[PDB]
Amino acid sequence: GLKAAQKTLFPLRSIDDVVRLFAAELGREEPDLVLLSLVLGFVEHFLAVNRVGLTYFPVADLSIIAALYARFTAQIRGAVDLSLYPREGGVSSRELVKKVSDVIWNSLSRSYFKDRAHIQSLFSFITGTKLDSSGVAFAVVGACQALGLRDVHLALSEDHAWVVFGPNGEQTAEVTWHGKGNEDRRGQTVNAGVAERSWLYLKGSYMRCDRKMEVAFMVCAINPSIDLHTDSLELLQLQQKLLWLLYDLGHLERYPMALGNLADLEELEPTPGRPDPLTLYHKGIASAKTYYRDEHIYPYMYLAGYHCRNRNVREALQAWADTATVIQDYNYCREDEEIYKEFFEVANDVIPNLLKEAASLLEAGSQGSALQDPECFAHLLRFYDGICKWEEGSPTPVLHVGWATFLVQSLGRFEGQVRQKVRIVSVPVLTFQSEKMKGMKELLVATKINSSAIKLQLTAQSQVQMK
Amino acid sequence: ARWAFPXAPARR
Repeated sequence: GLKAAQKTLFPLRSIDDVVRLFAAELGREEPDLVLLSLVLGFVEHFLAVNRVGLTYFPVADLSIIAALYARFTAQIRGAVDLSLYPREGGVSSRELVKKVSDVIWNSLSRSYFKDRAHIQSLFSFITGTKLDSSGVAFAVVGACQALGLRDVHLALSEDHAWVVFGPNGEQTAEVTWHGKGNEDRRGQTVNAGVAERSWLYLKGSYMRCDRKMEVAFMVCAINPSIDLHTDSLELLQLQQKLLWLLYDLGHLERYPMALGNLADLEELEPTPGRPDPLTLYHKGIASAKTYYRDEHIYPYMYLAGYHCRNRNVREALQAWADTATVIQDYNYCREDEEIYKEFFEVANDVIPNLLKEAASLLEAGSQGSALQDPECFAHLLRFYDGICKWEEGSPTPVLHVGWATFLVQSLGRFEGQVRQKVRIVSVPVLTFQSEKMKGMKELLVATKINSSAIKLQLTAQSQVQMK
Repeated sequence: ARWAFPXAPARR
């Protein structure tokens, strides 16, 4: 609008006032994404970007927010002539979606750091003409809503955002960039990415947001970071309270990562009477299993990270093994690098450091250690098996020798008497899906792991050194 | 911290 009913809670003088605004907007047929993103961006600006003069909460005066809102709607409605894009029957056209995307795109500063913090909201778009990659996609959806295009919705994978629109909301359109140095595909469908079974498009099991989930997205996009060492407690509390509002309304039901984020927030500062982080992590996994064919990686990464931070090696290993069991049915494609980096860091930094400490604790007499649990060895094996199976049929390889030394080291953290207890069964018991781990089976139980043979098997390296 | 897609698990 802004409509009169949207204005009554102003001025927003507190976190709870912002929550009241979100509660009011979420009670409407269409929560106003532009209003809410401007409010979030405003409060984030004065709580994380510039806290000079902050004495409690940056009062969001209606005059300020309405002026920002007016700047956005004036820019969108001036630059997008809906008459050039007749809507068949409550359905938007690819050309109209492309136009809105172009309008947002062409509004941005010609040169800026695209990965900066706090450039995710419409406040950044208006006051700084800067948006990050997913912020452009959100702004396109917000602009489309402002234009009355009820069918245009945010589509979210775990690393990318686009829009769905059109008849039955069945059309997809790229509206922003992805990554760095990647070829722009704005205006195109995501069908090639779905067909190639990349993680980036989740084999089609990506989120198709309704407006409430788009509110959830902007809430998940709140960035409390003031600097590398300091988060705004105010923004953490705001994001946490808004996520609980969304949770209670059912709007995180189909948003696995939001449930992980909420679990993380609860671990940092538990809300009395709320589910434990673990319950929330498993709700995120349940959400992925229920709505997304169990084809999401981050629900298990969230869970694994929790167990890792609590130094719970067994459950961390189980969760990472579960992460790999999801990734195994993907093809590793160009633009999947973010999840490659995650698997790489887990295999080659996080697990080694966990097992290193576990080894020291085992030497100090720990009981029930993951290193003496063959099920934990099996988890480690299943983690690598899923990564190896992921690699099979992929257009780009996953493993290389830079993984092999960490594999040998991690395997060696388990004594042979533990490793021998895992029975690798063909099609603690473990079935390998990957041919690489199948060929590695006999090597996994030697008292002294054959490092060179493991390396050859993991990398499919043909030969050893000539001389 | 390195830019994460929103709702990505935390960096470190």
